[PDB]
Amino acid sequence: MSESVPFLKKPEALDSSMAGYAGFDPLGLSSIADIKFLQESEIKHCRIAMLAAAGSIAQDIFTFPGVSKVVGTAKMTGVHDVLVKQGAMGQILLWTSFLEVFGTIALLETLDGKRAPGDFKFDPLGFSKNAETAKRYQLSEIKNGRLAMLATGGMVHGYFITGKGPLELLTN
Amino acid sequence: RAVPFAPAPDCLPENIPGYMGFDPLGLSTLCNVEWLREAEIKHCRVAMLAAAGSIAQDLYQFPGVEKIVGSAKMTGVHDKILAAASTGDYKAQAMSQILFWTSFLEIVTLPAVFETMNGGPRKPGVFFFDPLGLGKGDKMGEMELKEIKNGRLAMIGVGGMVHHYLLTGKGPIQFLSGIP
Amino acid sequence: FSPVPSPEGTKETYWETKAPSSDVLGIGAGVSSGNFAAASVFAALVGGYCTGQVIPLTVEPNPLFLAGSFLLPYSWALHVAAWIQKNNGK
Ligand code: CLA
Ligand code: CLA
Ligand code: CLA
Ligand code: KC2
Ligand SMILES: CC1=C(C#C/C(C)=C/C=C/C(C)=C/C=C/C=C(C)/C=C/C=C(\C)C#CC2=C(C)C[C@@H](O)CC2(C)C)C(C)(C)C[C@H](O)C1
Ligand SMILES: CC1=C(C#C/C(C)=C/C=C/C(C)=C/C=C/C=C(C)/C=C/C=C(\C)C#CC2=C(C)C[C@@H](O)CC2(C)C)C(C)(C)C[C@H](O)C1
Ligand SMILES: CC1=C(C#C/C(C)=C/C=C/C(C)=C/C=C/C=C(C)/C=C/C=C(C)/C=C/C2=C(C)CCCC2(C)C)C(C)(C)C[C@H](O)C1
Ligand SMILES: CC1=C(C#C/C(C)=C/C=C/C(C)=C/C=C/C=C(C)/C=C/C=C(C)/C=C/C2=C(C)CCCC2(C)C)C(C)(C)C[C@H](O)C1
Repeated sequence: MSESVPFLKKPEALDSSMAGYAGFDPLGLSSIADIKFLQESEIKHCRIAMLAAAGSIAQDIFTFPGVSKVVGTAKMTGVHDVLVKQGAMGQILLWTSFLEVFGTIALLETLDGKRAPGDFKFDPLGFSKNAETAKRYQLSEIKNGRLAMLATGGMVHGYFITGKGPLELLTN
Repeated sequence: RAVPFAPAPDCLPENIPGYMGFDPLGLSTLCNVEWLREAEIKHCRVAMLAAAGSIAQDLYQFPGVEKIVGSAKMTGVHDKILAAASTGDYKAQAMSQILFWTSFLEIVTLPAVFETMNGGPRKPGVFFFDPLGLGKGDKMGEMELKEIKNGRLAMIGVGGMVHHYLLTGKGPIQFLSGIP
Repeated sequence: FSPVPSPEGTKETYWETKAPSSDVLGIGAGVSSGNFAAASVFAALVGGYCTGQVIPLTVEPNPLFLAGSFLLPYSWALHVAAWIQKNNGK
């Protein structure tokens, strides 16, 4: 049985060792696709979403000097349209795409099994040398990223309905 | 055996819960017993929600529904809510939310029925949803067959409540109160 | 006349049994027969609904209904996989 869902059987592909394991896969999507690929994708989705949710709140709180002229009133998805016309979105796309090309090489190494998924050995300031703290930090990353994925969807849909943006909608 | 005139089908196990041996037409032979049991339990739960909803709707209404719904209605309520959703009102999107969440639950409980049919450890009908623990805790009482008896009553009861208000304008509490 | 190459991961799929080995399902080799059968019906109903909603085609078709209409042929392959898995005991 599964720790998350008692009635259903435990997912065969998933194992306890992997971080953020709740034994949750009712539709058994893990069997269909390689688990290492799914782990790498989940981590990537989590980190992009985490940046997105923090950015969504930040744009409400403060805006960088001179941005206000270019973005008249649009927030969230609306700002992208104007900055797409201007050069901001394209320049971000270009540099992220350059990063992703190396990420493609990294993904190949993870799929072959040689490299652990989601690890780019990026620790500029040491936070995970304990080897006990590391696992706790990894679980924190998974849970915070999952919350941010749900949050990013939640906020953008509120913008679709009213155009308020995350903080303004809470005020009114 | 409820009816001695028509025997109980052998395929129906005596041990399984809720068995009165009332299968005069022997429909159990035609279909898988485990699937039939699951269909029964699921039907009882959906019917039980529908019949109480009929009674409660007359006695209490949530604030502000009175504008979006006729004062007394049953299936008319569903049609009224849908009419405003198709119209484009933001507020009357109740039907989509109920449909979406029930559908999502059905989608993620989908493997359970097939897994039991393959002899899986879970028995039919037990999703292990007892947070309070009081009703099904330890030995338990006759509540296991109580759900089945109340559910069967709910099924026919819903049929009665829905069929009335089709030929009449009266609602459940109103029709019980005055009978013409 | 010389060894004919095949991609890595090529396995033998010739069958003379009642149903082919589950390997012929590729990435879907581990999915249950119930899960293909429910996906088969789901894809058939959703695909038929989406197809029906755009039968008079306009210059503005809903792209979700176009994409959802591809579920109808995909459901055929799903019920074939459901028969294969049911006859392999999955
Ligand atoms: C998915 C993430 C995401 C996306 C698509 C956007 C997109 C956008 N933002 Mg938002 N933003 C984000 C995250 C994001 N932001 C984050 C994380 C913050 C800080 C909490 C902000 C704070 C912010 C402000 C204050 C403003 C924008 C603005 C804008 C727009 C113009 C581009 C710009 O100047 O951004 C500039 C954004 C930054 C400089 C913040 C980036 C900081 C993150 C943390 C990058 C970290 C990189 C990391 C250190 C390296 C990791 C390497 C590793 C992968 C190996 C554009 C629509 C502007 C706008 O139009 O507002 C209405 C604006 O004024 N952003
Ligand atoms: C099949 C069942 C069913 C259906 C389709 C409807 C449909 C509707 N009802 Mg009715 N209703 C139901 C059951 C049902 N109700 C039940 C069980 C009750 C409580 C006894 C009510 C009480 C009720 C009131 C008081 C009102 C409606 C109203 C409405 C309309 C707007 C939606 C709304 O506010 O509902 C609100 C419904 C609820 C809050 C009931 C939710 C009860 C939940 C399902 C119990 C869950 C218990 C358990 C913890 C869940 C287990 C989960 C497990 C499966 C995993 C809509 C036509 C409104 C209307 O316009 O009427 C004129 C209105 O004012 N309903
Ligand atoms: C008469 C109603 C009734 C009864 C006796 C039961 C009894 C049972 N159910 Mg079922 N069930 C029902 C309705 C009922 N259910 C409905 C409507 C739903 C859908 C929301 C479910 C969904 C459900 C699931 C998903 C599961 C069960 C399970 C169980 C069992 C263990 C938990 C327990 O002790 O529940 C005790 C429950 C009650 C005593 C119901 C109390 C309801 C109150 C007291 C009265 C009704 C209030 C209602 C809102 C309307 C009020 C009046 C209105 C007209 C104004 C038990 C056999 C679990 C099981 O078999 O595995 C452990 C399980 O997994 N049930
Ligand atoms: C086909 C589905 C169907 C079901 C499952 C069903 C179940 C129940 C239950 C079970 C919970 C009870 C307790 C009950 C009671 C009454 N039913 Mg019945 N009933 C159904 C159908 C009809 C029709 C078509 C009519 C009708 C009637 C009455 C009257 C008479 C009052 C009167 O004489 O006015 C009473 C007391 C007639 C009526 O509505 O008259 C306008 C009439 O037209 N019923 N009914
Ligand atoms: C230091 C450094 C590192 C780093 C790093 C970084 C940049 C780490 C950043 C991590 C971040 C950005 C985490 C942010 C998570 C956001 C969440 C969980 C959202 C919650 C919102 C909710 C629940 C909501 C909501 C809302 C709804 C939906 C609708 C609204 O109308 C209302 C409302 C607002 C209530 C790394 C690890 C790379 C390496 C090294 O160590 C150096
Ligand atoms: C499972 C469980 C949980 C739960 C739960 C829930 C939601 C439990 C709900 C149970 C319910 C809602 C039971 C309702 C049954 C309705 C019946 C029998 C009506 C029959 C109508 C008739 C006979 C009629 C009529 C007539 C009249 C009046 C009107 C006329 O116009 C028509 C007509 C003449 C035919 C909880 C949360 C406790 C946790 C727990 O751990 C597990
Ligand atoms: C379009 C467009 C753009 C854009 C954009 C963006 C940012 C689009 C992003 C859209 C996103 C992130 C949608 C996510 C939706 C999440 C869902 C539906 C999950 C719900 C949870 C469920 C169902 C169940 C949850 C669950 C519960 C309740 C109980 C069970 C357990 C659990 C699973 C936790 C731009 C930027 C180009 C601008 C342009 O001008 C327009
Ligand atoms: C909202 C929506 C709709 C809808 C709808 C709904 C909710 C429709 C529901 C329809 C139902 C439940 C019909 C069943 C009627 C007959 C019954 C229950 C007889 C039971 C007893 C029997 C067979 C005998 C029992 C027995 C007795 C006598 C005792 C002996 C033993 C035994 C032989 C077992 C519409 C249609 C209004 C349209 C609208 O646009 C959208």
